[PDB]
Amino acid sequence: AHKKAGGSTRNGRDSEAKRLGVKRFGGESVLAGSIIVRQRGTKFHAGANVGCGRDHTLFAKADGKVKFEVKGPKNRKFISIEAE
Amino acid sequence: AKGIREKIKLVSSAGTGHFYTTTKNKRTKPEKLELKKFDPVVRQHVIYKEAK
Amino acid sequence: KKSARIRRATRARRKLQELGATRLVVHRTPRHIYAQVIAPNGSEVLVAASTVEKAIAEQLKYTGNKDAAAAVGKAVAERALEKGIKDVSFDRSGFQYHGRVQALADAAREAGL
Amino acid sequence: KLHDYYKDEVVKKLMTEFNYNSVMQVPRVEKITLNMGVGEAIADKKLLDNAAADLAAISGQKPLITKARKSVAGFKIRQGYPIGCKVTLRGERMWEFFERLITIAVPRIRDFRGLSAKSFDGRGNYSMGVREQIIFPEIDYDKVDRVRGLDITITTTAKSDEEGRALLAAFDFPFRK
RNA sequence: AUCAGGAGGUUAGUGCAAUGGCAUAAGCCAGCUUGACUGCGAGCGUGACGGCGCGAGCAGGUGCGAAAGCAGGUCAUAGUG
RNA sequence: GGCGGCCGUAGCGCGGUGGUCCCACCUGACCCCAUGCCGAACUCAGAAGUGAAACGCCGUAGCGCCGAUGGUAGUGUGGGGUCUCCCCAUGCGAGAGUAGGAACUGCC
Repeated sequence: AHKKAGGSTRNGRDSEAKRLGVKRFGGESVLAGSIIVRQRGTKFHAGANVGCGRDHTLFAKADGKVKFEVKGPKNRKFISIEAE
Repeated sequence: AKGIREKIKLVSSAGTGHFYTTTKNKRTKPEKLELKKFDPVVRQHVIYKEAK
Repeated sequence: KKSARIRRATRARRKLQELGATRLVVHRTPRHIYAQVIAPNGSEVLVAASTVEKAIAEQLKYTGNKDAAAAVGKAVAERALEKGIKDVSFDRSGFQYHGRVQALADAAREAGL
Repeated sequence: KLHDYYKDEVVKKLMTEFNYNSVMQVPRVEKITLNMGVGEAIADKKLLDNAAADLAAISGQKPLITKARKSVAGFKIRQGYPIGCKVTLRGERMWEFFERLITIAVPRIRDFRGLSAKSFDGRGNYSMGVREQIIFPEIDYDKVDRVRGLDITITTTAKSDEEGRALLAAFDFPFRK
């Protein structure tokens, strides 16, 4: 029923995440990168996470959220190639 | 499997449509009251009735 | 990210910011009704008109009714079209339906917005 | 009428000679809860009728029957039993029933005292004590069977015993020492 | 037991193991309602390999909404040949 | 008080002082409109009474958070000895401690 044995986190296997979409090349508005699911907001390049900063770039495409609270889950403001 | 349990598998019946639809129904009332409007591969908005 | 104080009060709208346009705020006081065409990045007011200013034209009755709310909408919008704005979204933070805010919006469209 | 002067006139006067503070906090609006005298015990299936059939003449609307939260405890309580029956609401009504209640009909009972004991001690909710036979200017003399005697409460947010009851003796008398 | 006040980011609760998320809430109460739609593609699983799954479109059209929009079942990762 | 500009060191506690211009509290619910039980919510109307919640100013830095002047442990990377272990070269440098900041700026 409950949970016992004063223990912390619960484990299993190896993570199933990747680094798809380095971004500096074309990219249709879709989930750039993969780690955890369910998240929206970013509609372009919005790599911004606590640290030395983050980035992405060039690619004119309406929308394009991130994975979730990970590699810059925050939603910055627009960005395209330079001249789409 | 089959017997005396909640879930029960029964197919719909749009009427003239080619049937097909999977929807179970536990014993907790209501009983005789399939579901409602469905759109089988055929004419738009056709009758329903998962009961059989 | 966490929900900002403004998001907790849902008075703001991030979905209208993803487009990159302007708003049409409708403030209401038990005495006067205000309307503005503010643009993102702070409180940038392009055009605005108060029901009290409607008296400058020739308003006689009270300024806290529905017919006055529609009069202000036509004024704020008329000045907006003179500014150079065409489209705008309705932003009525906290209010009911069919109220004075709807009369303000219906008035804005009547002008050309 | 004689209910407006209180809260604009006789609220500043009673906050100048023995207060020296702001204008609020003493005394607002907010509803006033009117409870009922335990209906349980008395009799069986009834009395709930001669109830809401008397508490619908002194004021408006009818009482609502509500049960408790289905959760058994260390007491004889079954699931699905009507206990309580409370309904309190306001707006501007709870103002007149502080006029036609303590002015006429009293003095005019049959054996009223005059001296009351220190009801409350360290709060605000005063208290009371009335008998079953009452003479009201809004009740018939010969047609009502079974006399009903209900209490009278008042909710206040005071801080000290004094600086209070100095507003009660401003209309609702008597009160000797 | 219940009612009134105060303190109280939250240690509560959120179906299920654990972490993570959340309070003018994704939690509670109430009302209403019910997208678990059809068709077809692009992408994701170092290094090729199916079923299955998921994220993101388009075409038409169901439900709810003022609308954007939200569903391809139950917040995500076990409940299958 | 109105009207702008810059536009996250402005979290969270605490002190003094001023305005009957402005503004909420407040007051009143005739009516539009509205509460499953309650004009409280919701919506309308008037201004008797304050500034007590706001606001304008201005004084403490507690605690959070963001920068700066001083320094040893800690730690890469490559050769030395030595029973283990320790040392040298080279790129940097815990926490404790001394200070900084409680808005800024134009016009009526």
